[PDB]
Amino acid sequence: DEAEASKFVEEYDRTSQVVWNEYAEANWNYNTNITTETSKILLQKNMQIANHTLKYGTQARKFDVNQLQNTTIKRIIKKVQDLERAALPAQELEEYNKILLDMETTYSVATVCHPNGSCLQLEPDLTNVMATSRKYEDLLWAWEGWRDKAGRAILQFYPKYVELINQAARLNGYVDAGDSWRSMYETPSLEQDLERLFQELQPLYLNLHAYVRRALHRHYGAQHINLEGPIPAHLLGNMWAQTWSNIYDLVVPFPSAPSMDTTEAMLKQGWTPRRMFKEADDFFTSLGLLPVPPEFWNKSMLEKPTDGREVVCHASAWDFYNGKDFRIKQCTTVNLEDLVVAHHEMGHIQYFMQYKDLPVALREGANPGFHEAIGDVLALSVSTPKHLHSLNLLSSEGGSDEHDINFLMKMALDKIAFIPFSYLVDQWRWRVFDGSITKENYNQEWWSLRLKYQGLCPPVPRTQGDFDPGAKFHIPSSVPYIRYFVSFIIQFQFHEALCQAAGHTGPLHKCDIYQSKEAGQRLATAMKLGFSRPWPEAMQLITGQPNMSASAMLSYFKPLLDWLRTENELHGEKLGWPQYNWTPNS
Ligand SMILES: O=C(N[C@@H](Cc1ccccc1)P(=O)(O)C[C@@H](Cc1cc(-c2ccccc2)no1)C(=O)N[C@@H](Cc1ccc(O)cc1)C(=O)O)OCc1ccccc1
Ligand SMILES: *[C@@H]1O[C@H](CO[C@@H]2O[C@@H](C)[C@@H](O)[C@@H](O)[C@@H]2O)[C@@H](O[C@@H]2O[C@H](CO)[C@@H](O)[C@H](O)[C@H]2NC(C)=O)[C@H](O)[C@H]1NC(C)=O
Ligand SMILES: *[C@@H]1O[C@H](CO)[C@@H](O)[C@H](O)[C@H]1NC(C)=O
Ligand SMILES: [Cl-]
Ligand SMILES: [Cl-]
Ligand SMILES: [Zn+2]
Repeated sequence: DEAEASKFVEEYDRTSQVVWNEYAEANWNYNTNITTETSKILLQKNMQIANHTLKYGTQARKFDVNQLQNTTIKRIIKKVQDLERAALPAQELEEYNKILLDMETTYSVATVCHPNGSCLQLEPDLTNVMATSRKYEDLLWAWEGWRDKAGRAILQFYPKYVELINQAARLNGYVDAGDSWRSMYETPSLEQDLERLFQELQPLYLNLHAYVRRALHRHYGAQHINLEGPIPAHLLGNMWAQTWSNIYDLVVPFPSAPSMDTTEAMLKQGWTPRRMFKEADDFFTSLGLLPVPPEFWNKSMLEKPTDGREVVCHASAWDFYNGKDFRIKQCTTVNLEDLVVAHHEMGHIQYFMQYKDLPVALREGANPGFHEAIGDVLALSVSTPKHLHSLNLLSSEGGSDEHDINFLMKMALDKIAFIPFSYLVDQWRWRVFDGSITKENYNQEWWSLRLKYQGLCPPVPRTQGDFDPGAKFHIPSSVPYIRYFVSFIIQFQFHEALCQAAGHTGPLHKCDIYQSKEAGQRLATAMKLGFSRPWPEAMQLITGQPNMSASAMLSYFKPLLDWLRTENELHGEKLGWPQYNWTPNS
């Protein structure tokens, strides 16, 4: 009955706090200090948490969920019935945990070396090469080398990973791991909804793609860019060509309206990783949102250790299920890109702090996209020329329609280009998980989607043994990706809603919500719900309506769409890549 059910969830919450806190501690210790010992302690703590998950999950399944009145209780129990990997038999669970460890370790310690020269790590060395080199061959060296070293090394693990994650999913009542991941949205129409949103961003993406392609043609040469074909994947300023704003210098709409070198500005003005996170902290509190506790400053890892010791650099935000202990682990570089990343990560921290008083079972985003969006929303305001000038990182850019188009381009290179990338990652993984793509076809099907959605081609033909997906963090780390597609759509809906609540008029892209208590209150009420209600309720609290919608993002970028159509038309661009079979000749 009802009494036994609420007693069970009370017990689950107390015991889970302790066990998850211990697990998080050991996971943190490994991530911030990769050694045999920390690896050993982590794999053992995996047994402890799996023990706990099994005890409570087993009990939870004995409840017939739909004989239960209270919906919150009903919700916690159905959630605890999913054992995740702890559903696996002992032998397989051991193997699965080791596979995950080996994949994440392989990715985070991989280096690319010059023969009898220096070896480069992904962060910051290879990231910098991809961002700043303008030499075709040097970009290719980094692009291919990273795949050769990280991607190829992951392949040995992946088929067994897929087998075991699917097995766990079936043991929890799903048909495969991709089914399990999609269920996080509790939205039957999810796939159709995402396809519709993607299609809505097509006019903008194709126009951006055509314009950038033309600019690359100008720089890298006619013999290396097909004006009617896909773009070589190593030329977009980013290892995965997922965000393109590092090639802003190659594509600036009005070079007569230069922008201040923001990296130079931050360096000269003595900016440090600590200052970057303090600025993000200030933006959150300016909205009437929560400051990070003193403990955050004590315990976080805000730059790469110089100890020589090895870490997982890929940025992350950590809840220790204390209601007290929250940490970021980021190998912060002093530049504008990492200032934005800091805001992204501080977004997750804010969410942790807002829902800290809920049962741990409900300590999640309304959906995973909500958790990813919070930090990015504030970052949209931080990124405005007006705000950056206030931080002394840009000079006065206001008024000028030239600076205005330039700013919109700078934003589109990231926000619009990322749409097809974020969409395709889990299109690939869902089909791996459902058995549509086998290990024979992993890489070929990845490039088929790279072509279909982003209109990119690999600069060097792929060969047997390549596994380019393994060269992207989220693949060996088994972190779902569709959350980021959702985030990019909804963060603009949030921006639009918060801006109108803040009383801002005129073009959406001119909005800066700094210090708006009205905007802060909307975000806080939504975040406080955690995972306690269907996500459309949190959507409603922020935006006044319950749907995901591209209209806000389209509205933000409307002036750029008009500019790009006019520009592309006057140059006679053919939108898309009708010569889709094109690959580099040399
Ligand atoms: O810490 C995370 N998640 C991190 C990933 C993760 C998850 C589990 C275990 C380990 C790690 P991230 O997404 O913050 C880590 C962030 C890092 C990051 C990079 C950049 C970036 C933007 C522009 C140019 C260059 C870089 N922006 O954010 C991430 O991966 N982002 C995706 C997607 C992305 C997001 C925002 C964005 O602007 C661009 C891309 C990526 O790097 O591919 O989740 C915390 C949490 C959430 C919900 C519940 C519990 C805990
Ligand atoms: C359904 O139950 C929720 C949860 O109740 C809490 O957790 C249970 C395990 C048990 O320990 C209860 O005594 C707890 O109150 C109720 O939501 C709570 O309601 C109170 C009072 O309004 C509120 O202050 C709390 O914040 C709520 N907690 C959560 C986690 O939402 C809810 O009222 C019940 N619904 C109905 C219709 O009775
Ligand atoms: C790294 O881990 C080892 C155990 O493997 C530990 O003794 C050492 O103190 C750790 N280093 C740091 C800097 O925490
Ligand atoms: Cl790739
Ligand atoms: Cl997700
Ligand atoms: Zn994130």
